[PDB]
Amino acid sequence: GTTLDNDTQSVLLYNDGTHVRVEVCTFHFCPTPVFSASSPHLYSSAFNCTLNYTLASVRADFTEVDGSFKTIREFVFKLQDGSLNVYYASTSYVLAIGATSQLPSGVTPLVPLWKIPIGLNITNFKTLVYLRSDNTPLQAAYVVG
Amino acid sequence: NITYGSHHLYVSSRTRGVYYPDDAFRSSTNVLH
Amino acid sequence: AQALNTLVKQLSSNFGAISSVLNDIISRLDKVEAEVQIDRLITGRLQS
Amino acid sequence: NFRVQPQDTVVRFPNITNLCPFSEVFNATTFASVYAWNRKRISNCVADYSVLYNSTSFSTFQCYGVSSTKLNDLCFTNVYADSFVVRGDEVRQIAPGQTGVIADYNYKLPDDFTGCVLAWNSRNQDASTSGNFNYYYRIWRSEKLRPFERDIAHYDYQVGTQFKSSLKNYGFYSSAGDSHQPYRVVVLSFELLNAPATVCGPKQSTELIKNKCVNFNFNGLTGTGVLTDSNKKFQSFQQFGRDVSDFTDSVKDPKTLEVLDITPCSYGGVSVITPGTNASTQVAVLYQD
Amino acid sequence: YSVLYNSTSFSTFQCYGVSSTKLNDLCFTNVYADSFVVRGDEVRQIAP
Ligand SMILES: *[C@@H]1O[C@H](CO)[C@@H](O[C@@H]2O[C@H](CO)[C@@H](O[C@@H]3O[C@H](CO[C@H]4O[C@H](CO)[C@@H](O)[C@H](O[C@H]5O[C@H](CO)[C@@H](O)[C@H](O)[C@@H]5O)[C@@H]4O)[C@@H](O)[C@H](O)[C@@H]3O)[C@H](O)[C@H]2NC(C)=O)[C@H](O)[C@H]1NC(C)=O
Ligand SMILES: C=CC1=C(C)/C(=C/c2[nH]c(/C=C3N=C(/C=C4\NC(=O)C(C)=C4C=C)C(C)=C\3CCC(=O)O)c(CCC(=O)O)c2C)NC1=O
Ligand SMILES: *[C@@H]1O[C@H](CO)[C@@H](O[C@@H]2O[C@H](CO)[C@@H](O)[C@H](O)[C@H]2NC(C)=O)[C@H](O)[C@H]1NC(C)=O
Ligand SMILES: *[C@@H]1O[C@H](CO)[C@@H](O[C@@H]2O[C@H](CO)[C@@H](O)[C@H](O)[C@H]2NC(C)=O)[C@H](O)[C@H]1NC(C)=O
Ligand SMILES: *[C@@H]1O[C@H](CO)[C@@H](O[C@@H]2O[C@H](CO)[C@@H](O)[C@H](O)[C@H]2NC(C)=O)[C@H](O)[C@H]1NC(C)=O
Ligand SMILES: CCCCC/C=C/C/C=C/CCCCCCCC(=O)O
Ligand SMILES: *[C@@H]1O[C@H](CO)[C@@H](O)[C@H](O)[C@H]1NC(C)=O
Ligand SMILES: *[C@@H]1O[C@H](CO)[C@@H](O)[C@H](O)[C@H]1NC(C)=O
Ligand SMILES: *[C@@H]1O[C@H](CO)[C@@H](O)[C@H](O)[C@H]1NC(C)=O
Repeated sequence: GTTLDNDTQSVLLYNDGTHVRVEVCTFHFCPTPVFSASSPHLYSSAFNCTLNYTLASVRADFTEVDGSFKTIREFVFKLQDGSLNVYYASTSYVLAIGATSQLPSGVTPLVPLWKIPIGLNITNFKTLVYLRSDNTPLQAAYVVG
Repeated sequence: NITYGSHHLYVSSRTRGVYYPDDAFRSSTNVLH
Repeated sequence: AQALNTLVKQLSSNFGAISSVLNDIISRLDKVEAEVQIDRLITGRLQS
Repeated sequence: NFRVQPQDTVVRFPNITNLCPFSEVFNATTFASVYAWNRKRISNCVADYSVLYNSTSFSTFQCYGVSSTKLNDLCFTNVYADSFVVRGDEVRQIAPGQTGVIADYNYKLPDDFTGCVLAWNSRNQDASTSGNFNYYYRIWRSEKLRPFERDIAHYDYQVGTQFKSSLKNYGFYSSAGDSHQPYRVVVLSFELLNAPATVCGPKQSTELIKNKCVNFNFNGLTGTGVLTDSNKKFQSFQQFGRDVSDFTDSVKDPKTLEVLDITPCSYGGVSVITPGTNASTQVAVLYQD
Repeated sequence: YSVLYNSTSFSTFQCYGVSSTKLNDLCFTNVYADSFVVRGDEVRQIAP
């Protein structure tokens, strides 16, 4: 979105656990939008909502996995004529917990996944994560370029 | 709600973010885009 | 020297476009009808 | 060079059993306001459009990036239908490279727009004797809209020293003049011959003929060549393949999802050997290759 | 010309030698305004 509050429309693209849903609605967002216990704690309300459908049916659980980092999931988001184009590729990347933080070497091409007709001005974005039942963040990392 | 503090670094992108620029199949070629 | 100076002087040719200056075409027209004039200039300058 | 003429015709379209919702997008009970224009996703349907000849007629049918007469033989990728109500004199603003209140602040088309713009007079459906005030348009935005961008937020703006709403009400009266009468506008946007498609014209696709010079038609892309089985693996977002020149040398068949190589029919150097005219009429032909 | 958005609507607006979207970023030399009244079917005759 642009201001990420209830005077403008915002795009809500996320995985609820069984599906990938995109919602372009006017969200009264929480001060920190975050999943708590595989339950949405993202917005208080959403009224003027122009787009609401599921993009894909993938089974992503909310279970903590012990050990080191296993995979890297890379995304490219770009706006082209009012549509949000998503490019995606996932690669096996074994990175230790206390190791030096760096991106993998080589080239992994990202395939075009979706073209979402949001029809919005996008100047800012925020990341949605999930915590444990006691609202404690998990072991993860994300990169923005 | 959450007051756990933040942590940010500045790593380099070592040839990451390459995507297919079009939907055309190509093989055994070098293409400018 | 004459070949290089003739190459310099031939940039003033319109080549059938509304102007020989790219800046004039870009300033007057949007990117649907500036494109044809720019393409005419590109073809002419590549020919030169 | 030795030419081989095509003998058969191969048409391969994806198998679609449904007509496109022409009555849903052209005969809808309500149309959106132009500032809050509705976009409808169109997929897995046959774009016949000759079923509209019986009932409806259009004042504007400008098409961009494609000829109107070629629409029946094509397949369309990423089809959207944008519907709104605009005034009669603002219909011409629904075009690429236009300025005006609608094009700046309500609905902007791309400069490289591919698609068709449809419009028809919507009096006695959106106009009343006492006046219809259910349609709104933006009057000010502080920034011109980007193509296919929508702004439905409610905010005020400063006119002199007071603050007025940026949304202005359409006054649609019966017998108000054709320039001030309501018009329903449908904008169809798509891309052609570059990606897998699910919306196609009525073409009655035929069987696959291989190892012969045929006139093919794959998802609207016509041509002449020889179809052969290919050991190419398309990556499920690709429909056509290109060689080092921009030439379609392979295609994914839309019914059986296998890749077929496309090979030109004409090949091989040919030269003729003759003595002089008025010495002989016999010739010898050297078929290289 | 955006002050006319509140009150005035034009059934015909065609620009020659310049894109209409480029009018806000340009300066104009020797500007004249010719005004008259014709019939409805004679508006098409006001063109080169
Ligand atoms: C698209 O995304 C962007 C980002 O959110 C949104 O548009 C931009 O929003 C930003 C804020 O983040 C604006 O930035 C500020 O805007 C002001 C511009 O000042 C104009 O408006 C004032 C009040 O409306 C007015 O006083 C002022 O007048 C001045 O200029 C006049 C001539 O223009 C002159 O007559 C006057 O004397 C006076 O000098 C201006 O008209 C201002 O506070 C700051 O300077 C700053 O720029 C941007 O303006 C917005 N972008 C653009 C290109 O204008 C936008 O909402 C998003 N869209 C959606 C749907 O969310
Ligand atoms: C939110 C966006 C999102 C995207 C872009 C996405 C794409 C995506 N995720 C997949 C698998 C998957 N990807 C994930 C999980 C994720 N991968 C992610 O990109 C993210 C953010 C998660 C976690 C929420 C898992 C667990 C699977 C399923 C693997 C399987 O079923 O074998 C696949 C492969 C599907 C297949 O091979 O049939 C795609 C295309 N999944 C998503 O959830
Ligand atoms: C988008 O659509 C989904 C699916 O219809 C909505 O989720 C439903 O919300 C209602 C009301 O809270 C629940 O009773 C249903 O159980 C939900 N269904 C599913 C499948 O989760 C969702 O609320 C919509 N989003 C909006 C309006 O912002
Ligand atoms: C568009 O919808 C209207 C309203 O349903 C249709 O008008 C009806 O047409 C039928 C068939 O001619 C008549 O029997 C009804 O009396 C009409 N009115 C109503 C209120 O139902 C109209 O025909 C539709 N047009 C198309 C092309 O489907
Ligand atoms: C809306 O229309 C009004 C007139 O109906 C315009 O407001 C006037 O604008 C002039 C400058 O052109 C100012 O000097 C006046 O003070 C304004 N009038 C009042 C009563 O304040 C206005 O420009 C239009 N607004 C738009 C097009 O955004
Ligand atoms: C008093 C006229 C002064 C002319 C100055 C030089 C001309 C440059 C501006 C030309 C635009 C004139 C108004 C066009 C309004 C279009 C709005 C619409 O599409 O409805
Ligand atoms: C919109 O957000 C403001 C600021 O947080 C809040 O006071 C108001 O109640 C919200 N309104 C709605 C309808 O959500
Ligand atoms: C936006 O929401 C407001 C408040 O609910 C409503 O009055 C208005 O009509 C809505 N606008 C739309 C749906 O375009
Ligand atoms: C229809 O197309 C599908 C595409 O998956 C294909 O599997 C199927 O065989 C086709 N139907 C017929 C009758 O050929």
